[PDB]
Order: sequence, then C-alpha cells, then structure tokens
Amino acid sequence: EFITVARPYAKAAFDFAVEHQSVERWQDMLAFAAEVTKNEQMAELLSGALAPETLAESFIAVAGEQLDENGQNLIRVMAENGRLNALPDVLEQFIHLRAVSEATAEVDVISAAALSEQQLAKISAAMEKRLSRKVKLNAKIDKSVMAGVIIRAGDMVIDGSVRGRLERLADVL
Amino acid sequence: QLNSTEISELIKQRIAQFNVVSEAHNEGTIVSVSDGVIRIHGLADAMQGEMISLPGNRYAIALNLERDSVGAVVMGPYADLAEGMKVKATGRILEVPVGRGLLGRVVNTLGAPIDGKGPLDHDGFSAVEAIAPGVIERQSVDQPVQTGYKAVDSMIPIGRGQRELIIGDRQTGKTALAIDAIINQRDSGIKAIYVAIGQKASTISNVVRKLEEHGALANTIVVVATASESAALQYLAPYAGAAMGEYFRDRGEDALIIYDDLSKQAVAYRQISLLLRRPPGREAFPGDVFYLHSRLLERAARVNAEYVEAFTKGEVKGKTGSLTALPIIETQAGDVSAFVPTNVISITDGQIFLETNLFNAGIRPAVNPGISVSRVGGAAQTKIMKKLSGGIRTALAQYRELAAFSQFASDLDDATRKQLDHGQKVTELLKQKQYAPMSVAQQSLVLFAAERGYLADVELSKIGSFEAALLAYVDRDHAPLMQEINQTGGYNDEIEGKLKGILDSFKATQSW
Amino acid sequence: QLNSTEISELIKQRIAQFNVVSEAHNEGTIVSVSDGVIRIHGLADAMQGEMISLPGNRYAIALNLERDSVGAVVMGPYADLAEGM
Amino acid sequence: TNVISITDGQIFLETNLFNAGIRPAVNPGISVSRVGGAAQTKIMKKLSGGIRTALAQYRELAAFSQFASDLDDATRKQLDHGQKVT
Amino acid sequence: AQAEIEAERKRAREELRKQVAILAVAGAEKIIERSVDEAANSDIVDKLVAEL
Amino acid sequence: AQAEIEAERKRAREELRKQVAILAVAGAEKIIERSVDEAANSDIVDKLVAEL
Amino acid sequence: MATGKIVQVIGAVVDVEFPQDAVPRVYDALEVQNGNERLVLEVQQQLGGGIVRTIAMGSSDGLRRGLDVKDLEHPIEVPVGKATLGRIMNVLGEPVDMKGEIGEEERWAIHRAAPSYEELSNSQELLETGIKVIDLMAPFAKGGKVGLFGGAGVGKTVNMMELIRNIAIEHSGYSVFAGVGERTREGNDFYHEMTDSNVIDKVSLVYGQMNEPPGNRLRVALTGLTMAEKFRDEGRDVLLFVDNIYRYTLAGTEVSALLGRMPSAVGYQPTLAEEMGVLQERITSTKTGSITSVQAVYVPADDLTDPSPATTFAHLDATVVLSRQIASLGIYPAVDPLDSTSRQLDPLVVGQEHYDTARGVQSILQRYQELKDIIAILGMDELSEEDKLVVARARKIQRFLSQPFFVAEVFTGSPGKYVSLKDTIRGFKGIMEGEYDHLPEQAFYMVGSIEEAVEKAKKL
Amino acid sequence: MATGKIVQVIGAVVDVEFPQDAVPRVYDALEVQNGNERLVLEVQQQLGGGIVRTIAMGSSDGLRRGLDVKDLEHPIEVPVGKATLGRIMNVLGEPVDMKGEIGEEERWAIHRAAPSYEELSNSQELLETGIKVIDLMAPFAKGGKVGLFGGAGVGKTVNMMELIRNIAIEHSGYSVFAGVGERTREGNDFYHEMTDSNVIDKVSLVYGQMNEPPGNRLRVALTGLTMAEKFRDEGRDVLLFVDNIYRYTLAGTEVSALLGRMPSAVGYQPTLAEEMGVLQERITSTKTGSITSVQAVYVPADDLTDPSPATTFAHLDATVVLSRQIASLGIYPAVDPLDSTSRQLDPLVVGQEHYDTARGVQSILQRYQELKDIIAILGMDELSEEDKLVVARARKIQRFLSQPFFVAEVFTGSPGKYVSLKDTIRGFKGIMEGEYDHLPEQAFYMVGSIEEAVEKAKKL
Ligand SMILES: Nc1ncnc2c1ncn2[C@@H]1O[C@H](COP(=O)(O)OP(=O)(O)OP(=O)(O)O)[C@@H](O)[C@H]1O
Ligand SMILES: Nc1ncnc2c1ncn2[C@@H]1O[C@H](COP(=O)(O)OP(=O)(O)O)[C@@H](O)[C@H]1O
Ligand SMILES: Nc1ncnc2c1ncn2[C@@H]1O[C@H](COP(=O)(O)OP(=O)(O)O)[C@@H](O)[C@H]1O
Ligand SMILES: [Mg+2]
Ligand SMILES: [Mg+2]
Ligand SMILES: [Mg+2]
Repeated sequence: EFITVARPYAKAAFDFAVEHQSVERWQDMLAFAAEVTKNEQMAELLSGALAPETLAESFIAVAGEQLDENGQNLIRVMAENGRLNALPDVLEQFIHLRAVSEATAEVDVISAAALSEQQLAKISAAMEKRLSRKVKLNAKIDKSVMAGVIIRAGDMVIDGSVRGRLERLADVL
Repeated sequence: QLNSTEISELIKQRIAQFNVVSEAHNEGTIVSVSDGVIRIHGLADAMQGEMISLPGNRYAIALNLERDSVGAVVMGPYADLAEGMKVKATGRILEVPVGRGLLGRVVNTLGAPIDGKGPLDHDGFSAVEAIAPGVIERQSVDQPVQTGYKAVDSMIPIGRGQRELIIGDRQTGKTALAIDAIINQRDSGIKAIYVAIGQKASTISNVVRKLEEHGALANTIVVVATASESAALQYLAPYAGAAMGEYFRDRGEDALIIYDDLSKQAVAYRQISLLLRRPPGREAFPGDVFYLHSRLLERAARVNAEYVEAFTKGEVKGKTGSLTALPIIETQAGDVSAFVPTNVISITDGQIFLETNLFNAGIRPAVNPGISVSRVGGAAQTKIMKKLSGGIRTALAQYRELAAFSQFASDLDDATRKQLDHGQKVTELLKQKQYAPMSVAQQSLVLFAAERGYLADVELSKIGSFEAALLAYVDRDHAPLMQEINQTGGYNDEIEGKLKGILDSFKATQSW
Repeated sequence: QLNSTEISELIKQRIAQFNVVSEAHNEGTIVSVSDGVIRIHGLADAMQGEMISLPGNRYAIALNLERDSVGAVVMGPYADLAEGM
Repeated sequence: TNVISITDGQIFLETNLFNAGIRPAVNPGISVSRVGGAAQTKIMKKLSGGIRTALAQYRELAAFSQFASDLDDATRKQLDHGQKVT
Repeated sequence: AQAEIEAERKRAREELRKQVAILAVAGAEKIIERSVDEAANSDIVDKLVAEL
Repeated sequence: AQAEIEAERKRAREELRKQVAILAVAGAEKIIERSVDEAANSDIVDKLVAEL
Repeated sequence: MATGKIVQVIGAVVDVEFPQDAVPRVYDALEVQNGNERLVLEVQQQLGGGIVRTIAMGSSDGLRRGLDVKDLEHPIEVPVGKATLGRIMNVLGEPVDMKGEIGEEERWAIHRAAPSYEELSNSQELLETGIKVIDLMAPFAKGGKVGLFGGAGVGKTVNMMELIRNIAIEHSGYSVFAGVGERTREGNDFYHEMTDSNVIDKVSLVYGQMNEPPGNRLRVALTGLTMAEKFRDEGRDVLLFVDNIYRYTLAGTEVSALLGRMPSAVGYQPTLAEEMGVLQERITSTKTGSITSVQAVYVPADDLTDPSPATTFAHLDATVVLSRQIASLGIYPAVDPLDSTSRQLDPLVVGQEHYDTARGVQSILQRYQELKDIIAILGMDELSEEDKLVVARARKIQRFLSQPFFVAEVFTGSPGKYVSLKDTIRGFKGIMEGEYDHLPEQAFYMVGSIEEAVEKAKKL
Repeated sequence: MATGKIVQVIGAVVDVEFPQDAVPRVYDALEVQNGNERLVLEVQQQLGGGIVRTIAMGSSDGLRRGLDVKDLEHPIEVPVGKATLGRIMNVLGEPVDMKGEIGEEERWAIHRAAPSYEELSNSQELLETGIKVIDLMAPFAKGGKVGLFGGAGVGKTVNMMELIRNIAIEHSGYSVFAGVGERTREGNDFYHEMTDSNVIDKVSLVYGQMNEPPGNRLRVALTGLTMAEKFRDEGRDVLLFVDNIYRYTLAGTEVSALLGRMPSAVGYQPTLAEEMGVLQERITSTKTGSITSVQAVYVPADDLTDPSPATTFAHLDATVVLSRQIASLGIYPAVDPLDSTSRQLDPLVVGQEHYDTARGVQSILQRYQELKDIIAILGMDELSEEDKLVVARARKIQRFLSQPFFVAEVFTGSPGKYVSLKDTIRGFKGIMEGEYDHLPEQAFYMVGSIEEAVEKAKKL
C-alpha cells in the first residue's frame, strides 16, 4: 500500500499548486497521470526493472495533457524514486488536502428512506455547527437501518438508526 | 423457579434503564487479520492502550498508533473477524471487576466467572493499569507473613509488602511452595490471590481442588489465563490480579498475590511484540520487558495509614494496607544469566532459589540457603525467630565451607567433625512434607532444639521421628506455652527456661 | 515502505525545475542528525574520506556516499547541529 | 541427529578403534539395525545370535578390567573370547 | 436437588412465555419512543409459542 | 453440597434470563418492522438532529 | 464458480486474490486444480486489499501464477464416528488404504475450542503398565497425559509400542493413532500387526508421515484429535497415541518465515507456545468422557532446554525422559530416573510404601551421581567404605530398571516380561535394604521380577 | 503557542512533526497535555523532514495522534543550589515529597560539557570515612571515585547510608544522592533513616524510580550530577552517591532498543562506553572545588566480566568488594580484606606507617588462609608456637574489621561507632605487634575502637 509514501509528493504538489493558484488544473493533471498507471501494458512496464529516466521518458511520452514543466518534473522525481505506482494515492491525498484547505467537507447520510429536504437543510446547518466547514451532503438509502438515519462524516459518525438502538439495547440484555 | 416473575421483572428493569438517546463515536475499518493482530485504518482519535470494540462483545487493545494505521491485539478468539468490518473507539480503558465478593471465585482476566457458579457480586470496577504509591506514601515493612516452612521463615523471612522471587528449574516445587504460602494464610486475615499465566486448565482445576480440600479456597481469588487463550489475555492477566489485590491494599487490609510464571507473561509479550514488528532485543525479547515487569511488581507495597485515610475518605483510620507479591520464574538448566531471570532478579527484594540437585537428594523444599537472600530480612521476623535463626545461618555457613571435605571425611579431625556433623543434622532438620505447615511456635521450638545442642546425639536417620514426637508431646502436654508464643512471638529468659524444661523432659520421658 | 530522505520542500524544489544544475557541487544542507552522525543532501563533489566544514568551525568526515546523500560523522559536539544548516 | 532420526539404523565407525588397526571400526553399542534379524539369512541369524551385545559388554567390561579385575576367571574367558572375536 | 430444580425449570419455562410478549412490546415502545397499539398480533403470538 | 446446589440455582436462573432476553429483542424487532411509519421516522430524524 | 486468482507462490504458501467483498474467512479451505489434480489450500491470514495468504495441503509444484481457485465456504472437515474405525485416513480425511468410501454420517471441522474449565474432570485412578521403571518412578492415571521425551534413536517409539501392547489390548474402548511426521515404514508395520492380530477394528489410524509436504504434517494432528474428540463426546473413553508431536511445531517453523513473521528465540516461530497450547489444550478428559494419551516428544540435538521441549514439559502430567547415555550402556528402556516424574507420585495416591520406595531409589541414584567425578579422577579405591556400598547398590538398581520387551524380541531374542507393580516395589525395597547384596551385577541385567534375578545368578 | 503535532506513538517512543523553520534541536524538551496532566518529551533524533523522534518522560498511555506539541527552546533543566537540600525531586526537578514548590533561585540544563584536561587539579587529600576496613584497606582521595562491588544483599546500600551519615555528621560536607532506578521501598527507608539521623538537612535527594519509563531512569544521573556541579561551583567539596551504575546501563540498553539501534556484544547499546564516559567524566576535582563519588555496582551472576561492570572499572580509583560468604559469617561491613584495592595505596601518599600496617594485615590473613586447611586435616595441636600465634592474631584482626553502624542500629539495635584513622592504624598495628594477645577473640568483635576492645574484654 502507498498511503505513507504518497504523503510527501501530495503535500509538495499541493503547496506548489497553491503558490501558483492552479490547484484546479493540477487536480485533473494528476487524475490523468493516475489513470495512465492503470493501463494493462504500462503496469507491466512499470514493474520491469528499467533504469529510472528511461522509464520516466516512456511515461512522459504517453502524456500530452501534462503541463510541460511541472507535471513532467513531478513524474521524473517519482521515477527517480521508483514510486510511480503511488499516483492513485497521491491523487487522493491531494484531494483531501484541497478539502482541508478550502474548509469544505463532505458528509454521508444513510437512511431507511429519502428525507424531506428541509430535514436535509437542518442536517447540513447543524453539521456546520458540528464542523466549521461548508458541508456537502450525499444521501444513500439502506433498509437495514429500518428506521432513522446514520450521519457519517469522515470517521466520526452519529448513529440515530433504530437498528443501532435495537442492538445497543440487546447487549444490556 | 416461579422466580420467573422476578426474572421478567429484572429484564424489565434493564429495559427501563436503557437511555435510548445516541452518542457520537469515532469509527474505523479492519484491513488485516493475522495471528491475533488486526490492522485498523482510521480511528484518528484512538489512544494508546484504549479498548477498541469489535463486532460481537469483543475488544482489542490498541498498541501501535502508527502514522496511518492502528495495530490492535484481539482479546479473545480472533478467527471470526474479517477484513472490512467496522470498528468503534470507546473512550474506555480496560477496567475489571473487583471487591470482596471475588474471594472464592475463579475468573478469567476480564473477570468473567469461569467456575460457572453464577455471576459476581463485585464492589465496582478498577483500572487495570495504575501507578504504584509514591515514595512518600510507603511505610517500611515490619510484619511477618508466615509460610509454614521451617526452611523459609527462619532463613529467608518474608514481610508484608515485600516482593520475593521464587526461581528455579522446572519441577522443583515452585508452585508447591507458593500454594503452601497461600494455604497457611487461611486464618491469618491476609487475603490471597493466585493468578495463573499460561498453565493447562486441568492443572488449575487440580490446584483449586487442593485449595478446596484444605480451607484456603474460601479465602482466595484465582485468576486464570489458560495456555489456549490468546496472548493479549495472558499478558494482561497479572495486571488484573494486581488490580484485584489493590482493592484490599487501598482499604487497610493485607493481601498476597502470586504471579505464576512471569516467565510466560514475558513470552506472550514477546509474541505480541514480534507480530507488531517491534525491533527485537536479546533473545528476541522486546526492549521494554524490563519496564513490563518493573511497573507490575512495583505495585506491591505497604502504604501508611495516612494514605489509607486519604483514599478511603476518612472511613478507615490508623491502619496500613499492604500487598505482597511472590512472582515465580523458571530457569533453563539453572542458568540465571538469561534476559528475564536477570531482570526480575534485579527488580525484587529477595530470591528463593530452588535447586534440582537438592530436590533429588531428598531435601524438600529444595531452597538453597547459600544463595537465597532477603533484603527485608531480620526486620520482618517475630523476635523469637529473629533470635533463634541467627545460629542456623552460621551453622549452615560453616557447613558449606567445610563440605568439600565430606568425601575425605574419615581423614578429618574431630574438632571439625563436630561441625561437619552438626551441619548435616540441621540440614536434615529443615526437610518438610508438603501441605503440612507449622505454626511459629512449632518452628521456634524445633529450631531451639537444634540450636542448643539437643540433637548432638540423636542419629541422623531418626531426626524426623524425633521432630514428630516432640511436636506431638508438646501439643498435648504443654499447650499453653505454644498458645503464648503463637499469639505474641515474644522471647524472654522465662521462655528460654520453659523451653529448656520441655526439651529436658522430652529427651528423658519420651521416645522416637 | 520507507521514504528515503525525499521530503516536501526538496520535492517542491525539484518541481520548480528538475535538473538543479544551478546548485554548486561544493555545498549542501544537513537533513538529519542522530547519535553523532548526520546525513547531508547535496555535496555532489564530496569525495570519500573528505573533511566537511560545519558551522561553528567544526568538521565532519564523509564516510558514506550514497545515491542521494552523504553520511558523515561529526568531529566534536554534535548536539547543537540542526536540520537545515 | 536429524538423519539418525530418518533412517532405519546406523553403522557408527569410531576413530579410536580405527587408529588401533581395528578395521572396519564398527563401534557396537551405538550401531543398530532397526529392522533387526528379519533381514538375515537363516544361517547367519542362527550363528550370530545377540553377538553385538556380547561385544558391547566386552568393550565396556574392558573399561574397568584394565588396571584391576574381579571374578578373574569367568571374566577372563569372557575377555579371551571377546578379544579373539574382535 | 438436581431433579427437583429440573421440574422447577420447566414450570418457569411455562410462566415466561407470557412475560416475553410484554417485554417485546415494552422494548419496541422504548426503542421508537412511542406507544403502539399494533394490529397484526398474529406475528407476536407466532413467535411467542413457536420458539418456546 | 448445599453451596453446589445454590450455584446450580443461580446458573439456571441466569441462562433462563438469556433465553427470554433473546426472544424479547427478536419480538421488539418484528414489532418495529411493521410499526415503522414515515411520520414517526421523521420524528426520529427530528430527535437525532436536535440531539446532534 | 472460481472467483480467485493466484498472485504468488513461495514454497508451500500461496497468495490468492479475491474481489473485495467475497474474501474468505480465516481457516476456510480453498481449492485449486493443479493440472490434472485438485489441491486444497487452507487460508492463514487476510492481508489487505482482497488478498489472502494460504498454505497448500499438497505438492506446491506445478502452480502457475494466474490460476483460478474455488472458495469452499467451510473449514476442513473430516469423517467422524464408528465409520472411521479400522481405516487409514489422510489429513483431509480421505481414505488412503485401498478400500472404499468412508460411510460416515457426520463430519466435523478440525478447528475447535477447548472444553471449558467448568467441564474438566480429575481422576486419580492409576493405570498399570508392565514396565518396572515407568510405574515405579512415573506412574500415570487413566485420563492423564503421558509424554516420552527423547533424543534420536533412544527408544521412544518402541516404548510407545509396548504401552500400546500392554494397555490397549487390555482395554475395552476404542483407540486412535495419529502418525505425525514419522516414518512410513513404521506405520505400515503397525497397520499389519494390528490387522494380523484382529484388533484393527478397534483402532482408527491417521497418517501424515515424513514424505508429505509441510501442510500435511502441520494439520494432521488436529484431525487425529478431532476423531478422538468425537469418541470422547460420545461418552466413551479413548486411548490417543501421537507418534511425534515435535513434528507439528517443526512444520510450523518451516512455514513461519514465509507467512512473514519475524523469527524468535532459536529460529522458531514467534507463536510457538500458542500454536502448541491450542492443540494441547483440547486433548483432555472431561465430565462427559475421558482421553488417555501417550505423546512422543523428540528433543533436537539432545538439548532438553531447547524451546520446543521446554514449552512441552508444562503440558504433560507424567513425563518420561529417555537419555542416550543410558541407552549406550544397553540398558533399555533408557529411562532416566532422575528426570522422570509424575503428577501422581504422592503418598495420598500411590500409598506410603510405593512413594517411599521411589524416593529412596532417587536418593541412591543421586548420591551415585555426586560421586562419579571423584571416581573418575581418583578411582574407586578412595571412597569411604560406606560409599563403596552406595555405588555397589546403585549399579544394581540401574540394571534392575532394565526390562526385556515383547516387541523387542526382534532385536534380542530374549522373550519379553510383564512385571506387576506389587512385584516390583518389593524387588526395589529388597535391593535398597541390602538383602540381595550378595549377587553379581549382571544377575540383574534384563530380567523380570527379583526372583528371575536370584535365579540368573546361579547360572552366572 | 504550540506548533507541532504528534504523528506516532509506539510504546514510549513518540514522533512529532514541525514546520521546517521550527524544528527543535537535539535534546530540546517538548511539552504536551496528556489530558488533564502535562507530559514532557525529550528529542533524541532529527530525522526526515521536520519529523522528530522523542522519548516520553512519563507514562505514555492516553496519547492520541494529532495532539498539539509546544516546544521549549531549552533542554531539560532543573533547580540548583541550597534550595534543593532536604527536598526529594524527580528527573524533571519537580517535588515528590509534597512539601510544596522548591523555591529555586536558578535553573541549569542537565546536558553540559565535561571539564577540560586543563582545569583539573591533582590533590591527594584522603577522605576519612570512619569505617575501619575501608579507611585502612581502600583509601581514596578527594575528586576520586569508589566502586562498591558485590552480589545482591551484601550491603552496598547500607554502606552508602553509613558513609552519608559519617560525612554529614562529622565533616558537614554537602552530599547529593542520585537514585538511578531506585526501589521505592528502599528509597522510603532511606528517607526516614536520614530524617531520623537528623542529617537530612544536608543532603539533596533525586529519585528515578523503577516503575518509571526508561527515559526517566536514564537521565536522573545527569540531574543529580548537575546539582553536584552547582555545589562544586560554589567552591564546596561535595560527595555524589549513585545507587546503581548497572541500572543506568540497563536503562541505556532499553532506550537504545526502543530507538531501534542495532545492538552490540550482549545486546548492550552501541554507545555504552560513551554513555559511561559522558556520565563519569564530569565527576572530577576542578581547581575551584571538588566532586567525590561513591557508586554501587551490582555484578550479575558473579562474573565481573560482562560489559557494564567491565567497562566501569576503567573509571574507578578504588574498588571495595563485598562478599556474601563473609556476610553470612556475620562480619558486617562485609568488605573482603584481600580483594579490595586502591590506587592511592602506596607509601608516597598514605605514609609508610599506614602502608606497612595495611600490608601487614594482608600478610597475616593470607597466611591464615594457608593454615585453615592444615587445621582442618591435622587439628590445631600440630602447628608450631608462632603458627598458633599467627592464627590467633589473624582471627583477632578478622574480627576487629567488623563495626557497628549508626544506620544498622535499627537492624541490630546496638548503637553505631565512628572510628578515626589514627585509631584504626594504632589498633591494627598493636594487634599485629601482640600488645593485645591477652584479650579473647570475642572482645574484638563489633566494638569499634581498640580501647573499647580492651574494655569489653573485662566483662566477657
Ligand atoms: N516439600 C515437599 N516434599 C515432597 N514433595 C514435594 C514437596 N514439594 C513439592 N513436592 C513435589 O514435587 C513435585 C513438583 O511440584 P510442583 O509442580 O509444585 O513443582 P513446580 O516447580 O511447580 O513444577 P512446574 O514448574 O512444572 O509447575 C510435585 O509432585 C510435588 O508433590
Ligand atoms: N527393550 C529393548 N530391548 C532392546 N532394544 C531396544 C529396546 N528398546 C529400544 N531398543 C532399541 O532402540 C533402538 C531405537 O529404536 P526406536 O525406539 O524406533 O528409536 P526412536 O525412539 O527414534 O523411534 C531400536 O533399534 C531398538 O533396538
Ligand atoms: N552492617 C549491617 N548491619 C546490619 N544489617 C546489615 C548490615 N549490612 C547489611 N545488612 C543487611 O543486609 C540486608 C540488605 O541490605 P542492603 O544494604 O539493602 O544490601 P544491598 O544494598 O547490598 O542489597 C538487610 O537485611 C540489612 O539488614
Ligand atoms: Mg507449577
Ligand atoms: Mg524415533
Ligand atoms: Mg543492594
């Protein structure tokens, strides 16, 4: 897994994209650089024991959608460290850093049924009291939580489900 | 059994008490399962040592707060868990039932009853991991805890609040010695705690059966981590025992705790460390294993009356609590230069070295007097014993210096032959049968007998029948003096005269 | 999985331009200090066994020349060296 | 020992005997055949009997019967035959 | 005494079948935080006898 | 012997309460399964958002 | 069905990759078609990312990367019950003799919990064995565990075959023999001896011998226990013989590194004591029914302090310790009386006379050990006149501990003997008390009761 | 404000990330709130990119990730000067005696360079201890170091308690006691002994108790040493007591293993001889003043050769070895007259009178050792007249080296004695010259001074 080795490149790319106010461009540049890594053949070549910069060049050749200085230099440094397979996670950490910097958060809403909207208004506004960020809901439906709703933001959750009551009671008994 | 009415009403009380409103909690997901360790990804607010709560009533102790993972050890059968399961971080530390009700129960290390004789009547809960009383809180140990072994209570005293290490090779009486220490405390007001790490369950059942055949079981708590239970439970069990003993200590009572095989707690902890990939030290033990035993044993203490009054909020006054520990260690091939023996030999206040040669030759208990020590020493004895045992020390020291000549003895000079036979007679005197503890009166009498030369003429092979006859004779004919000694332990020229009279009368009037 | 002394600030410098030929081959920066040993980044022309001159008029001996950094030992009190000198 | 644990016996050739001209230096007492006599021709089985314990005994008897000896005629014929055999 | 308690045990088994419905409705009402005069009691009695 | 009888009473007057408790929560779950209503569900939402 | 792919193969361990949602549970059994074959994998760990890491219950050779594996959704399960009886079975519970299917009614998963501390039972009822030393020094009880600790080639298999002969023919219930990682020759000899005695239909046999790859030697003991655990739960009483328990931990060590676990004390796996305890803790008697077991325990390089014997000692009730320095004297059985011991050697249990005789024998033999250095240096003449008597009696006690075995007629011709306990404590009490103190040493070597010795003296 | 965040917590080891302008130096102290309680961390390494690896000076439980770390721009630094005397402090210089805040005038950092070779001054002023065997056999001078060597139970700690009492009551010299890995029972015994003896107001106590994390047990020696350096800079002669060097080296081994350095000969940290040097080299007699030291050193298993005692020998000037055999014969204080040694024991410094008295005692004992094994085989009467006189004087000297201590007064009851060096030499010379051949041997035991021997002989 690559979470711990993507962190430095993610932080550096984000710092750079902030200093040049080009965050939004870097994000898609990195998305593309990630999906090239997933190609059937390239993934084979990424595993082959070729020298760093020859691999770097064969990789750059497949990208015209990279800004010809900074994206290339990122790729070439990652090649120097043989970490090109980490792009799928450099992307995620870049996205998370963007979220943290813009003070904007996503929160999941898992429910027995679709809510009534003003319910969603109260949910978001109070989560903006719980969290300082601008909160973006994305609701989902599951009949396992036969009644009420689960609020899942990040890794803090609020269990208002009847199922949670039912079992939280069951283990007293 | 029409108590079903009560049953249903009890369930109704549990229903009524369920405070059905919610609480926010922090969540993670399992991403690995192997050999009892799970890797949890998330839990930004996990704390070290926290009890993480898995599906089913199971928990795990979070031990590694790595940069992007949490390594946690499952406290129970782990084979059922699976990748992708969800996990919650309680705020809680590991707490265990504790209190007076436990006495006579057998519990696993979570304090669930395992004897099967129903639930517990505990007095609340206590943290498993606590810090011992500071320097200012102690009080110097000056009370005896009687083992009932001539060989130990004379030459290697143990005081209330001391920490005495029983160490020796396999099958030399380490458990027998500790269980006789427990049995002897049936009447003595000391509450005992026996905590078995990594033993086979049928052995635990056997020792409990012996404690029930004697009177001792009603006095004592047994804490069990059988060898089939996971490493986390084995490794934690000594703390659950100490937390049960501190309930008594912190309330002015006396307790005695017997960690059976710290040398298996160390092994369980080694396994846990190597599975968490922590850098291994010597013999692959992780480095902190000294801290591991150090914090555990330092909790055995005697606390002055003021700390009790402060803790019990004025309810108990003028009494000093005390917790005594007797950890047991096992050494391969007598080798005392290993990692764990050398750590616990450094921590404790004394050592009882049990020797397999002495155990084979017939000397039982096999305590080796020449390398056993006790740094509380004379301070902890009754002054009759304190008076009388000094001469046994010197008799055996001269015997150990002369012993080399025993294989050329016929060539020796009678001026030394006297000593070289007195040594053998006092050594043949310290042999003792199992489950047969002696009151202090009997040990004092039997040591006085050998100290004042009465045995100088009894033949070696008869010493034991001499001793038995003497103890019977005094028990019928002179009981009030035994009552006095046992009740006070004092010593006087008066007492010495009475003893000389008893020996004179016995040696003429009775036979063996 | 171990990082190899490649870190946020240095990678941002390599982002700015990849072939940092601008840097002198004679100078570098301390990137780690521990137990009396330090790792130096840069110093492309260090030679094994050389004397490296620290701030405060002290010396270090370059013993490990590796793919990205120079490991050296300090010839005196090391405790006041800091990352970034 | 790993291999002593896998085979059906061992022929232990001892260097002390080999230096004394006893060649082959088969040390009886350590060497054994875990299939035993089941493998031998009937004549060889008959004639050999438990001979190897006889030479094991003779060889340990010589351990005490060099500087002194006792029962010194039956041990004497025991030693005589053991020596002519070896 | 072991045979005597086994008789007592089955008599309790008889008595508890009634109380467990009352516990199920009390639980449901506390769980939902509201009373309910539920209609399809057939599902309640079906569980009530079938497992016990 | 008397202590062993009183133990067997406590033991069989714990396992019986386990049996009732399991059937109680299964019954309350079935009651909730039919009693579920969008207005009451919306009040559950209102209580969890007020508690939040 | 499929829904797996292989992604690595290291020695005996194979990594398999499943869709994130379908990953199997630990100890589930997978299956692979190794060419014109079928191979069963037991999963040991769940790595992240839908991977799972497994051990191959068969020859690992021939596996390509990218094969398709099928996920059986249950652990390994073996035939159990009366049907198993008198038949030979694989680790997977396949029949391995040439006869037909096992007609079993029921199959149990080989991974199970130990019985509760509540359930255990304790019994003092002694078991008589024909063997002088074993039931003098280390008597054992019906329902206990016995262990024969020994080096290579000292007699821990022959001794177990005599224990089988003496106990098992004279016992009514069923029996199980689990062969773990030892010779196939011996297993075949045993099978034909059983079948030509007609006792085979009492005995069930499991065999994961030396030839098999590590997965078989790893999991076979659990099968043998599962069969004994069935017979126990039926309320019978059972004799369980394990051919060599050490091979189970050794097969664990072979695989340990490949599962990615840091090594430990002397190379062993980190989980040694747990891996041994979780097996050892389920082989016990209980209030519903009882198991008597004899386990042979090999000690490597004759080092009794190696981790594997040292952790085995705590599990067993009666430990018999064979030694090469006694067997090289021709004194079979080579039991060392100064290391053998039993939980049952108490006055309360064996009665005063037996206990006192055993302790007297130990005292004499220890006093003889304490002299061997002075005897070695200065010779026997410098001893005191009473020490010469101690030595002369110890050197008789050592021989009288020897006994000829019925199974060892193959090696020595001499016919075996059965010695009753009453008849041996008398003989040792005699020798110690010096009433046979006019008889040459070799009068005692390889005899039955003391009266065969007094006879053998007459003929030299 | 607090500028760094915790990113790892692995046992006692904690890692903290800072912005790259603010990275703490090495040995800088950091502070973090462990809930309702403050915790400080000491920086051991700088690694990576603003990441720092640290040891917690307190119990590590309860730490979350992401807590805010405020860095102090100081190393650890402690109160010093008179204000400390009669206080007990931990490694951080906080009170643990409940007498409230220390009332510090000044704080000094615990890490500082040793004196230059230029600043030292060789002065041979012998210490006077009042202990007969030590003052005669193993004299040591100001600025020097003494190692008390012995197994467990021999009397290192009580010898140190007596040495403190004598120096503080008779000579009024300030003393620092640094309990590196102190046993709390023994630390409370010490505190009450010093307060009863009424010396406490001239001693400052520092305890790093065993139950504390390795960082505490390692650094306490430097706190005690910094307090001694402040009293030295005031131009006093102070005496510094260290309760084990062995536990200092064990704490260093634990901290090294926790930091994950590759271990060395017997697991000891790479840096063992440096850590020992860094501690030992600050204890020296600069021209301005003096630190003398006495240090207890447990020898594990009586080997005298594993690295912790073997490495410490290079720094000691005198070595006093205590034996459990002598102690068992009851001659406390249990120095063994023949094995103990000192570099200061040569005529030029002690004077010929002293040197000759010491060598005389050694000769007399060394001949008595020869004679004991003639006396065993042949009995006393075959000796010559001067051999019996040598034996009688050797026993009287061996008895006379015993002495009652004002701190052992609780164990024996008997009141302690202080013996001046004049009286020690005059006594041993008078015994060897035979001036006291008319007193019985028991008259010499535990009396104290030689006139008290002459007095005691009357009543016996
Ligand atoms: N004082 C005694 N007299 C006679 N026999 C004794 C005595 N003490 C112990 N024994 C015997 O020694 C045997 C071993 O006892 P025990 O199990 O207590 O030793 P151990 O050190 O606990 O062994 P293990 O380490 O395997 O637990 C027991 O069978 C016991 O009967
Ligand atoms: N009672 C006996 N009489 C004669 N020989 C014996 C006796 N017991 C064991 N042996 C010898 O022990 C040798 C070792 O065989 P075995 O017991 O199979 O070793 P292992 O214990 O390694 O299986 C055999 O060759 C056999 O000759
Ligand atoms: N001079 C002495 N007088 C009385 N008791 C002593 C003396 N020296 C040592 N002891 C005894 O030795 C035991 C341990 O003393 P301690 O100083 O703690 O030894 P150590 O520090 O060497 O372990 C105690 O019982 C103490 O009474
Ligand atoms: Mg035991
Ligand atoms: Mg074998
Ligand atoms: Mg000491």
